[PDB]
Amino acid sequence: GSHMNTTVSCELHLRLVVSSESSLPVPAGLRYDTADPYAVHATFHTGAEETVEWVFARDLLAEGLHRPTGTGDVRVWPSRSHGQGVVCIALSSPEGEALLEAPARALESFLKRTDAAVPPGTEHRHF
Amino acid sequence: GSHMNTTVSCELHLRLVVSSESSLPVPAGLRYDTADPYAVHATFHTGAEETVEWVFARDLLAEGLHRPTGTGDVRVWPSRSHGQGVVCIALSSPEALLEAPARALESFLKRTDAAVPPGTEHRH
Amino acid sequence: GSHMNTTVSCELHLRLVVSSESSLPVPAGLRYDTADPYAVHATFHTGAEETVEWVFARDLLAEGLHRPTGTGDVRVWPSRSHGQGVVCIALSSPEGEALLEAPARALESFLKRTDAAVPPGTEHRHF
Repeated sequence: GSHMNTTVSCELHLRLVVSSESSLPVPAGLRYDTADPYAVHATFHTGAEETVEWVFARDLLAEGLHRPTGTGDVRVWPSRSHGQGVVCIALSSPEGEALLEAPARALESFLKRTDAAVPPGTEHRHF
Repeated sequence: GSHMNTTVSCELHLRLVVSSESSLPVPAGLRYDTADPYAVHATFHTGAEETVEWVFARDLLAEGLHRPTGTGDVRVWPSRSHGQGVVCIALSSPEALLEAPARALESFLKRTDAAVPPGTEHRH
Repeated sequence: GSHMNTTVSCELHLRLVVSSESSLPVPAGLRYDTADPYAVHATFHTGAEETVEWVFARDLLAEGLHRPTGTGDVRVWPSRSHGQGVVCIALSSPEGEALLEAPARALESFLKRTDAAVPPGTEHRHF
């Protein structure tokens, strides 16, 4: 008998930025697992019975609330839209390039709950 | 940051063929994961708080829409029942006969093919 | 195609024993997988969008209905509280020490369903 994992989750409503004047709604689930303490797992509901799963560095999403960050597949930066603070998530794959807007307040509140489970700087205690 | 997986799923109502006289309803989930691109995962809801999980070759379900196929644990073949096309799924472990509605099965496989065309699985 | 797994599950209501006179409700999901025939997986719903996952030896929970058992992370023993038979579950991790009360009848009824799927003594047939 042993403690395998603690999970912190939330549901966010993201916007897929199609154009300057057009966006599509993308419900997303975020999960944090204390057994994988550097990571955040994201499920993007891109269709009724379709999902796309991405893994992010928790520290990249945390930094993305305050300043532009990331190289390679993922670029993150803060901004505002429709009178809300947002985190912009630019994703590159073999398939192509997508731009998503996450509500900053909801993202930050989820990261604060992950910090209560595993304070940043203590991830190594779990490995 | 990295793309771990794309999932395509559907919910089917299958018929457990108990006998010629009587059959039972089995709600099932099918899921295709591009991280496991040769496979289809099936969850058979056999009881209120009970499931049976099977893994199939995608290509076996795809072939089963058109002709009889499989040896060992799984045999699949097309047929008709109550005026609908069905795929018959015979499963052996240490035996169950299931009927899947062909249209719904085929439309799920076509969505998996749009994500990963058969023949390209190895690119993933 | 291969028959990966058969799952037997139940939802129980456990009491987290905070104090002599104070307890908190912990909804818990128990899952038995015939592909992992020695184990019971427990999900403790400790808040709206947080869970704590534990693995137990099925045989430890089974023994815990009848007598005190376990060394290390998990200690289990039968008892009574508010006139109902309970199994006491004491859990230790680097993170936490917890005392939980499970209703004995409901726990036993779940284990009997796992025994109908994989009778104790036959776990090895699955490997």
